[PDB]
Amino acid sequence: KTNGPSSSDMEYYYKSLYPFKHIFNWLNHSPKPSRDMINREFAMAFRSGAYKRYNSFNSVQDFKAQIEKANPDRFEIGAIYNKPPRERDTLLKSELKALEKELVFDIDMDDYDAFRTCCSGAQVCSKCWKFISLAMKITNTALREDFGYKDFIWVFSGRRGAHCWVSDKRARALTDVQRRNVLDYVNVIRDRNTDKRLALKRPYHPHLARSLEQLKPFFVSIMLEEQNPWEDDQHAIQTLLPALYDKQLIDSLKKYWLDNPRRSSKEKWNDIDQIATSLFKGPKQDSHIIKLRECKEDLVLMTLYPKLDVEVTKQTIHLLKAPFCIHPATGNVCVPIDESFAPEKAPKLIDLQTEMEKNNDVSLTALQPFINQFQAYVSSLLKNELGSVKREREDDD
Amino acid sequence: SSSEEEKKLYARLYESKLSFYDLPPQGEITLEQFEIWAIDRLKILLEIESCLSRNKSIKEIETIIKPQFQKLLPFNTESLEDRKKDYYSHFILRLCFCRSKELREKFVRAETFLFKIRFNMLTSTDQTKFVQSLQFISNEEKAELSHQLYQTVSASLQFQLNLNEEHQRKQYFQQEKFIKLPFENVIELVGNRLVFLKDGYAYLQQLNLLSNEFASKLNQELIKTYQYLPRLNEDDRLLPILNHLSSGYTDEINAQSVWSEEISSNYPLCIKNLMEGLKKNHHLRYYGRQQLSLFLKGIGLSADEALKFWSEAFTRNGNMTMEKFNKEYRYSFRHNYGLEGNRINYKPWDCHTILSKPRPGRGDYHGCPFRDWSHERLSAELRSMKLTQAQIISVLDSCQKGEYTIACTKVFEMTHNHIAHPNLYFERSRQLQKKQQKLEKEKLFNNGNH
Ligand code: SF4
Repeated sequence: KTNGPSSSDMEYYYKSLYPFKHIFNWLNHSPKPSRDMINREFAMAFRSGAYKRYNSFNSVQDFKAQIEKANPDRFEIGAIYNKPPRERDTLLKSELKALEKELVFDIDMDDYDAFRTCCSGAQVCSKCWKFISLAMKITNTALREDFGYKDFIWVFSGRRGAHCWVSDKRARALTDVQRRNVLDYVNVIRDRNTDKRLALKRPYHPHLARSLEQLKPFFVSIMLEEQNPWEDDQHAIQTLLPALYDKQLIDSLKKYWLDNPRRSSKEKWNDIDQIATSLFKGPKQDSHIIKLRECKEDLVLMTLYPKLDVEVTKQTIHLLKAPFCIHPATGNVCVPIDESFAPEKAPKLIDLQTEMEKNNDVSLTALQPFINQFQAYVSSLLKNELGSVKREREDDD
Repeated sequence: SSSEEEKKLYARLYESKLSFYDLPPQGEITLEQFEIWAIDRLKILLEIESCLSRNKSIKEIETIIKPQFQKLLPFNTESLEDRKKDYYSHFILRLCFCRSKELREKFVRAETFLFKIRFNMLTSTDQTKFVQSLQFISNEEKAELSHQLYQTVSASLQFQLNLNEEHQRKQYFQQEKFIKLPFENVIELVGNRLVFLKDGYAYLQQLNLLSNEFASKLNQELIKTYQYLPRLNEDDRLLPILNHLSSGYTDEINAQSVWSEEISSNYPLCIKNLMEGLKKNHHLRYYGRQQLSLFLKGIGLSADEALKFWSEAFTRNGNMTMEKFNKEYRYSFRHNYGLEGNRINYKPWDCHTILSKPRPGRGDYHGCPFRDWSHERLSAELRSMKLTQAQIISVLDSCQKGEYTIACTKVFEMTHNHIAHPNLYFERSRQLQKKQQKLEKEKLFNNGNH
């Protein structure tokens, strides 16, 4: 049992390691402090289980000092309010109105455990991280080409997930209805039950078809060989067969696999087509072939398409864990994610302490690349914010 | 304005057969024109509302309304008078319904549905001319995105325009134009994946967005008209018509047969209540006596049979002598029939005039039960009429919204298979009864030849 970081470890991380300035500049959207930070809600989770909401900081130093004094296990970022949330007790409950928050998406491994074999329970490795990687790829595809968003970044959840922070002025100002609309556009797999055929609407929406084409080359390499979940006959019956449309085909495949146990996922995938060809004959064979292809595509999407957490995105007032936070159980830093990121690459707080013992400087530790990446992202966001202000001024004239 | 200049402006406005009603009509119309056009458009909207409350399909509502269009508000005509009728009726109803929020909501909903129907009845060329009259994409941009746009819109085409063949769908798509707008304005269509999205822009289902913009603009203009109404309050001439229009949204028959079950099955619940009160108390107060007498006259009861009816009902308990009945009541009953005074043939009270009544107190039986009875008591008699619990719940939901006439129509329909008049209810029930009797007689005749 690897114990999580101690309270003294959290104090050390907060006093010497947290990139407080970069987070402040990211959330402030301006080099100078503004109401985007003074009126931002922050919620702090303590080791005792206490949860204190509606905290706010006026400056860079105030943020660092309050976080150091509180020493929470983690803290979460809220929306911009019309009034400082820290002054809530002097205000009526109806006076604090949320006005802006970054669009947020949460993806976890929990919805993919039915299709992975390289890890069990709450474990994670590079093999299963391909699910999250494809999820970010598809989500970024949608956000970039369909919504026109530019300033978004992915951050490791700490154990096996990732959070998306869309900081576009258009995305930040979305109402709850608009956020629900974007989520429903992205959340194709509404029913996560693997024991039932999706029966997705046909013809595919261009986003759905594009995602299917993007995911098709990876379906073999991941599912049929690396994970190989349908080698087990019981797992095959539980997850692969229910995605088929024809009862006769399902029964025939079940009997064939009972007579020939432990056929691998690729072999079962080919058996589906072979038995379907043997069964469906005559002038109606083309419809059966088309329906089988549709079911196979639906299973590809069920197995590889992003499975978002739908609550966190719906409302402007929802709180989400801030980046660079320490995961209490693993000690991993919630670092930003690039194309080469894997869960084993996230620095651990104890390792950062060991590095700081040799070199008492954050710039010489393993946390530094992620800090640099975040700083570049913040700089680009600020440049785009200035451009948007100029465009608004031009439009008003 | 010269008549010629007025016609020129109106033609510039109607370049399309459909309008957003952006600019106020200019010109003078007579009071008869004012009230008649207002009442005709109001009837069209009320029929729309009645169809909607019954969950009728769009095609059924269109089919019902087309003859009403040809009769009351002719559309797709080149006559300037019909277009003037539509425009002035719309703006008169704007004046009528701007007073209250609920009236505004009902008006904008009905008017948006009317807009939808009218747009659906237009030709595709006329629809294109109207939408051209919200930036359209160039043909090059359509060609670049043609595959994605066709994939998005193929299902909408198949299910809305019944273009089952792929060739017809492609041929229509080649002629279809698309509008590029931010997805925030069409988030509703984005949710159902009916519109193509690229770089934050939604490519358009156009009827839905057009209806949404029309409803928003109509809401705003109603608000402005409500702000400007008190300046119009100085016109003594229009106020009564506006008030009436706003509130408008809310020997077989003789003295003995009117009590019989054959005739008693046909009355509406108000009339049954008044007759039950008369039977129990052998007396009805002024408003109840007036309502009952005018109904009875409207259903065919002559004056002499009315006098016999009233005398027999009143003298049954012995508390009233015939001398007192002749001294106090005979004159009023004859007057109701136009036999006394100025000989004015009083018309029977519709639902609206009954509701304009002053609320029944203790001992009163007049008014409308659906407005004046408690929910438990109404449930009691509706159970007595062999209505199911779901039907009773629907009727009570209609009563709670203030749609008492809607609930009257509902109880009519459940007990027999839009009514705004007791005599209309009686007449429809009588016609259905005679039709059923004729069908039964025909069945008996057919079963006797085998
Ligand atoms: S809705 Fe009209 S006809 Fe029906 S019971 Fe009420 S007042 Fe009588």
